[PDB]
Amino acid sequence: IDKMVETTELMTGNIQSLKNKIQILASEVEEEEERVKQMHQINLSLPELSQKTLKAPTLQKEILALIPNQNALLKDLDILHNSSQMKSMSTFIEEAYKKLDAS
Amino acid sequence: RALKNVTVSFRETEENAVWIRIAWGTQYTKPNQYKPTYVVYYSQTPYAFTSSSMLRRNTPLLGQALTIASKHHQIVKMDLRSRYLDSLKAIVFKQYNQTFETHN
Amino acid sequence: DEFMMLLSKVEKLSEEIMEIMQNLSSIQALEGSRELENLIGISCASHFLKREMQKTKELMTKVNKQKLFDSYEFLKAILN
Amino acid sequence: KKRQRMIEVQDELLRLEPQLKQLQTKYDELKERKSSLRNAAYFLSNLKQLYQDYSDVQAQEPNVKETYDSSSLPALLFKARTLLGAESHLRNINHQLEKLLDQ
Amino acid sequence: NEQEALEEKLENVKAILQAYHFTGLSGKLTSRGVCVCISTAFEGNLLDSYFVDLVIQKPLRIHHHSVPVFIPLEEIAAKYLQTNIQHFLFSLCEYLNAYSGRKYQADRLQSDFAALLTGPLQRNPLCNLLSFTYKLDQSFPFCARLLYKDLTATLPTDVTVTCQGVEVLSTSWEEQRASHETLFCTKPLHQVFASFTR
Amino acid sequence: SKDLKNQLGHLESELSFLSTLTGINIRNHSKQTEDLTSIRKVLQRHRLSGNCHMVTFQLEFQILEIQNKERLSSAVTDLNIIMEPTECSELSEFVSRAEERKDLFMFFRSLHFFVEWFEYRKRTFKHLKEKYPDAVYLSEGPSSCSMGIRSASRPGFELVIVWRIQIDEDGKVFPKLDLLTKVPQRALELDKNRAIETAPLSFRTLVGLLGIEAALESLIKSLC
Repeated sequence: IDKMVETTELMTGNIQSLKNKIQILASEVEEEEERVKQMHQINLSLPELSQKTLKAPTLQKEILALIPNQNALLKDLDILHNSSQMKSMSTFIEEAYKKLDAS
Repeated sequence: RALKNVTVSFRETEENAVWIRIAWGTQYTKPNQYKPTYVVYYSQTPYAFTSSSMLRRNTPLLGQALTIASKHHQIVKMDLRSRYLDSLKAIVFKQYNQTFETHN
Repeated sequence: DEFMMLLSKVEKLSEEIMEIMQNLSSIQALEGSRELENLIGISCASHFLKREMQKTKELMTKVNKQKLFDSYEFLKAILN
Repeated sequence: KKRQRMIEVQDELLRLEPQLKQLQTKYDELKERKSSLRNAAYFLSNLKQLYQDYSDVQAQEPNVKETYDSSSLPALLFKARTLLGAESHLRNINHQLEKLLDQ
Repeated sequence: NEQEALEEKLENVKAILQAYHFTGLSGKLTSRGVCVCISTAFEGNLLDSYFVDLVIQKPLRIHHHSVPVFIPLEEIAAKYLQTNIQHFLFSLCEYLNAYSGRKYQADRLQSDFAALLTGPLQRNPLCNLLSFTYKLDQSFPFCARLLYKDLTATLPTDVTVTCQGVEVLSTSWEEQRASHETLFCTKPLHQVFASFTR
Repeated sequence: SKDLKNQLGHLESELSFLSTLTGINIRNHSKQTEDLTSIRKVLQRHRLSGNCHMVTFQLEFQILEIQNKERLSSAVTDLNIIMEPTECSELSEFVSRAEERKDLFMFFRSLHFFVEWFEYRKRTFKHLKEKYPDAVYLSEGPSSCSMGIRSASRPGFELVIVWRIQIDEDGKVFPKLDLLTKVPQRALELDKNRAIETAPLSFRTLVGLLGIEAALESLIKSLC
């Protein structure tokens, strides 16, 4: 009985301490979130993505990872984008796509 | 720990049940084998069926033991008593109506 | 009217597209490992582009000449 | 007499445990919410400032042939997807087209 | 004349509905509402099927069903029943298929490979904690503990096997137990046993 | 014969209601059976077609029903499903895996979840495009992978956002959202604070903070 009463007293003290701490923190978060709401709006109710997606490896890191010796290769694709033929064919493909979505 | 002298038995039953027999005693008396208590506990489920013979004296203790051993916070007694354990089981698990209309 | 002439010029300009594709070695270096081709979605392959593009032309003309251009509320909605 | 005291103090502890368990959890997401909110506000402010700053130099010198570094390389190659995926786009458009012809 | 075509239409729609039974879930319309059937199969082996009877009047209720008790229908019903009913049905389908698959693995192992196991394996109604001690014929005493923390999956998330009865004397035992730890987490339970038997 | 027409109408209504409830529209079905008996062994061969919203499918399989005195065990011995040749290669490789596994129910569940997330992605892109015509460049299409956000006045600064749908080995479906930044160097030497190299992690924290559309709206307002 003595051991259990000691344990329960310690635990209820810890509960009270956590209670007023969380009260203070809940008071604290409010002004900060209101301040961030100054330039951003308050608000298709899409479900939130799981933490597996959020904690998955980033695309950019892997993209930088898999490729060795970029500079020379990426120099040529700049000229490829500079080609007007690529822009013309891309615009043709896009306008053909608009010829299908509007129907 | 709550009592001192007590005998409890187990008989792991098929179809996911457990049978327990308890002979009650205290620090200063030997267990009484004439008046045991039987409880049937269905694992993974919130229900347990008990026999009402001498459990009136030690009801809160058995309630605590059951709710601690199975990791549950609270326990209450359903006001439904019968002598047919299988009928009680069918009602409690609500599986007395097994007719389903299908075209196959 | 303007749709056909842009098709005509790219036909005469498509041949150069394969040349610049094959002149650059890094484009050929893209193939060989499937692991990056998963990211692009299928693979990198430009082999029968000339054959495929010309097929589009006559069928495009056929298009031109034949002139081919809550739960409860949800549940009750179709039950009627 | 002591046995009853043991039983009732056990009930006390058994009832007290869930409350602490819940409170600790709640504090745990509250603090992370605050930190992530502050980080997001800082990042959005910085990016907006950067773009507003850049929104003048290009107007001053509109005839400069802008280059790009390895940081923009993933975006450039992803834009190149429409160039290389042009064949797949063509087959998709055709396969859509004989569907009208068959009807 | 009309009778022949009408009979053709009847047999056509009847064939269509029994065929539609093969998608996994099917329903029929009654006076109260719909009665849905859930089909369960693992690795192409057909298994038991389960029924739920719904009431259409607002708010939607459940009249009677045949899903087992230890599966958490109440939580799913409370969370998804009033809105987006089809997602509720598909979630229930996942929960039931995973359970059927896990139970099938355990039962097939017990039925087939009784030779290697020393004692009966430990198992619970929901089939998310398996523990057994297996000896393969040199003799390597190994005891394993598989934990399925996810109830919508048929492969354990946390697996551990340790050598008991003799202290390790060769690296062969260590590589064997490491391979076993990888295999149990990666591959189905009854397939791994047949794999290392041969 | 009027009552017979009444049953035809009732059955048509029930079929339509069930098909729209599940989301699978099943077409004609053909069954051909051959009895190969030694304890009785019976084999059946099935063929059925249908579609699910945008996706269309036709599949052929066969099951061996090993009837005996105490059990009726049926296993799908051979499966074969064929897809219309779209560019969705990930769906094709999932088809190959499911064909190897010879499981029919899992195929339908995964197909439902996949087309469902695809519909969300397409509708979200269309809605946010029609909301801001002046700051969205939908280069490849609403029913496609990626998105482009840019200013009409100046094309130098642009960030690309990629939305992808992935099917795991076990069978479940989950999306993923990342982005890349097409930024000229002049902006890099311009500002010293330079937090755009941390853009992936910060963007993911932002989108997980309060939603997908909210984060995109905030970003597009900030860019404007």
